[PDB]
Order: sequence, then structure tokens, then C-alpha cells
Amino acid sequence: AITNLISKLKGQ
Amino acid sequence: LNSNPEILLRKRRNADRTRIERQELA
Amino acid sequence: SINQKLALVIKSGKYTLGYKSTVKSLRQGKSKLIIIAANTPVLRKSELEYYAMLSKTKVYYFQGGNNELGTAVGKLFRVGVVSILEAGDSDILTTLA
Amino acid sequence: AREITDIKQFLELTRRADVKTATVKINKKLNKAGKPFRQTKFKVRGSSSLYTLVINDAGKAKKLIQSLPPTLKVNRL
Amino acid sequence: AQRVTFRRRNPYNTRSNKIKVVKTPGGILRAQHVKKLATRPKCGDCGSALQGISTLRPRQYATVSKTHKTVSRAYGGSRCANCVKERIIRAFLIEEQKIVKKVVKEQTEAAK
Amino acid sequence: AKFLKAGKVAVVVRGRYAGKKVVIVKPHDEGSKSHPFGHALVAGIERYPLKVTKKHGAKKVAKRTKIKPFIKVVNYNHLLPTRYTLDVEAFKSVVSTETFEQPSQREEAKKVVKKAFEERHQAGKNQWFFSKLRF
Amino acid sequence: ESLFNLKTAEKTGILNDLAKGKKRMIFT
RNA sequence: AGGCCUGAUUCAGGCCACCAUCGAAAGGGAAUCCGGUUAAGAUUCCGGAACCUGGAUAUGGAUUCUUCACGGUAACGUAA
Ligand SMILES: [Zn+2]
Repeated sequence: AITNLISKLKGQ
Repeated sequence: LNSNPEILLRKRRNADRTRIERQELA
Repeated sequence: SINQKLALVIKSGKYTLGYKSTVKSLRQGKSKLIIIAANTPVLRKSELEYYAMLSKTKVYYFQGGNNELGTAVGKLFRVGVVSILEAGDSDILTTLA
Repeated sequence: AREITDIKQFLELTRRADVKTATVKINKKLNKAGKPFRQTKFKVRGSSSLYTLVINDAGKAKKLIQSLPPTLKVNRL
Repeated sequence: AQRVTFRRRNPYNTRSNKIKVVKTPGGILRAQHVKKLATRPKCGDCGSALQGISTLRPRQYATVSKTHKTVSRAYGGSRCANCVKERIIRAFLIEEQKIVKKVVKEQTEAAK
Repeated sequence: AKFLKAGKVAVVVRGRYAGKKVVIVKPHDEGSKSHPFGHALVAGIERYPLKVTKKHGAKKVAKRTKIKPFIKVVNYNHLLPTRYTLDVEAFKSVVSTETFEQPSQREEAKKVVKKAFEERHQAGKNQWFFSKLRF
Repeated sequence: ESLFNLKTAEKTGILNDLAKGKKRMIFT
């Protein structure tokens, strides 16, 4: 089960 | 090789298809 | 930062630098995350994206060229794409980065 | 011109209908061992080329000479 | 130390008539005109010389078999291997992107 | 996860069959003694079937729908995997490592693959697999 | 003519279906 | 401003665009060499040897179950 593959920094 | 001369008539091309188209046209 | 996590991964974890190694690890299913430089050619980038979609591997678009990504990794040569086989001591995988 | 290695090919060439003559050429020459020997070239021309068969063995050349058709004109040298 | 000259009508040192000097079976030096060298066929996408294709003059290709001027792969004899590989990959990815864009359009027009 | 498994459709990018569509029957990730690289046994289409319209009839339709198959050992580097799948249950037993060392087994495998492909095409299934890629 | 993009691949919101080979289309 | 194609016989339909010609014995261009020979001719003649182009056709082989062939991961190879 996948919904998103592009990742981003959480602290910004 | 013991042959015999003769004249051969080749089969006409697209005969059945043309017959069908003529039948539908009429 | 993201450079610190990458440096820690190279120091302690397991990685593959380059397109061929990244694709091989994607085929073998051993990749946890692929970092793509912004300087990579469009055809190779699209092929990597399709392979990641097939293998369900997370994608992170690095904000810099292949030389900036190479310097971030800690190597004096350009790297166009990095694949993280094992995070090791770092926490790049945990923070969704 | 062409060079052939097959003896029966040469005989087949000499057996064709439109053949004029065949040339037998003798050459005295040295081998790599330094011992001189006698080399025979059988030359016959087909339709548009001249086929040459080179034989370095005296006995094989003699057998080929004996195997030529009796109605074929042979040019010695 | 014998001097030789042209054997044809052209008396000028043009590219068309070029002379080589050869020693004939008569023991003398004589001139011989050399033809223009053939050029290797080039790829239609990158311009690199095609591999596996014989190099001949334009009219000499009409007398050789098809295996001496083609390659068994698709586009063989016109494009090289790498260009064909790029063409295949690009076509497949373009088709996939078209499918994805069509699905996105269907979804975004399905709201109303 | 791994996507180069049995039943996965791939596009060959290198070799005589470049641009042709194949289906993977048996993946070998560690390779073999004769093929020391990550390779796969595939069954693909060498001559795609031609389209049939209402004008065609009887023998012509039988001629146009014939499919020529091929069986190959392909390196992973020479394959482009797709997201599509095709069932290989009919002929997963004829295409093996042994098949490519015995020409008679190659002949039998190609016969079986041809029959299976023609049956599946006539069933109307897998229209994408039996369509040529335009490149 | 644009190549495959993962951003527009996620904009549809269905990645499991696409990776499973769900939407198959033949053009031209 | 013209050519071509389709058609069980119905003259109907269809495709395509663009301008004559002249202008180079140094440009582009299919293919011949050696030896000999005359008072005076030679890559032209003679002897031998070989190529290019076009044409009609026959034979062998291939086109492997009956219908447009195979091999190698690949670059690529092949008598078709
Ligand atoms: Zn190329």
C-alpha cells in the first residue's frame, strides 16, 4: 500500500 | 519430363468479395 | 540539514552511487530511498521515476546539481543519483527525507 | 584469374562443352627446406575466368595428366 | 629516378585526378590514377559511423547482398544501437505519460 | 519490492528483437554458469498479428491472425520492465535453463508458446501485449 | 510529447492501481 | 502550365504539388591493365588478362510440414 513516493523534509 | 502443352486460365482475383458487394448494392 | 544525514549514511550505512548501481538495487528491491540530483538528464530521470514506481521506492529530489550532491555525500566526483540500501546510524529514513 | 584447390573441380571444368585447351606449366623451385622440386600448374579457362590448379606433388600431377580427357588439346608449357 | 606524368586529359593537380607511382612488370615507373575513397555510412541521429556495414562507393551498393549493408536489428543500417535503445525507451515513457495524463484529466473533470 | 518476476511484461531494448514485447517466464537473479549475470527467460512476439476487418474473410482472417513467437535469454540491462502482467501458466514448464541447450526443446517450446499466444489473442485478452510499439 | 513524471503520477491519487497495471489504453 | 492510381462495364472516383531550357574538356561522375608492335598510331591496334551497365532467361540452393530462415546477453554474424 502506497500513496506518495516523493519525500520532503518535515522541519520546514 | 514427359509433359503436355496446354493453356491454363488463372483464377480471377477478388471474385467472391466483389460478388458480395454487388449483392449488397442491389 | 539533509547533508548531515547523507554524510552520516555514507559514514555508517550502506549506499550505491550512480545510475547503474541504483537501477540494479531497484531491480533487486534493496533500495530504501533514492536521492535524485537536479542535473540528471530527463530520460534517465524519467526511467528512474518509473522504476521507483514499479519497486515502490521513495524518491527525494535533491536541491542541487550532481556535483553538489557528490560533495554532500563526501566524494570529490559528481554523483547523479544515490540509493540508500541501509540507513545505518543516521535517521534520514525516519524523518521522511 | 582464379586459383582452385579441388582437383575434381578442375576435371569438371575441362569436361565442359565449350573448352578450347588446357595448359600444363612446369616450374623448378625451392621449398622452405631448400630442396628443389617440380611444381605443375594446370590452367584452363571457363566462361569469363582462368582457373589455375597448383600441384607440388609429381605423382598427383602425373595422375591428373592421365585423368584428362583424350579429346582435350593440352599445351605443354 | 624516372619522371612520370598524368595519363589522361586533365593537366591540373585537382582532387579528381590523383597519381600514384608504380613499377610495372617492364621494370619502369608509371603513373596510375586513384579513385576517390569511399565514406562509411553514418547514423541518422548522431552521425557516428555505422557498425557492421561495408564501406563502398554510392553505386557499388547496388551489387552486394543485403547482409553486407544492413544489421539484423530494427533500424539496422540506418540508426545505431544506442539511438534505437533511446527511441524505444522514450516512446514507452511517452505512452505511459499519456496514460497518466488521461487518467488525471478524467479525474479532474469528474468533479462536475 | 521486486518487479522482475514471472508473468511481468517487458520490452526488449537490445538485440535483434529490440522493441518487441516479451513476458518473463523464469527470472534468474544470480545468473547461471553459462550466463553469469542477472538474466531472465522470456517468451515474446517476433511477428505481431495484423488487424482484421469485415472486408477480410475465411482464409484471409486465418492468415492475418497468425503469431510468430520467440524464446530468449535476456539480460536485465537489456530489458525495460512494464507495469503490466500476462499469465504464463500455460507455458511456464517448457521454458527453462535446459530448453536453451537442446534445440529440440527450443522447437517444442516455440510450438507451445505459439499455440498459447494464438489462443489468448483469439480470446480477445491482452490487447496491449499483441499491439506493436511505435518507436 | 512529455516523458513519464512521478508528480503527475501521484496527482491522480492512485499509485497502487497504476503499479498493478490497472489502466491499459491503446492510442491511435 | 501534369502525371499516376482504383474499378466484376459506370466513365466515375482518388493522390500529388510547381515549373522549360542553357550554363564547367580544372567542379560532381559506372567500368582496363601489362607486354609487344609503326617511317609516322596506342590506356584506342595485336596477345594475354579483367571489369561496368542494361536485358531476356535456364539450372542448382534456399524459402524445413506444407506458406516470407536462423544464431549471440550484447555490440553484431549469415550464401539466400
Ligand atoms: Zn546513432
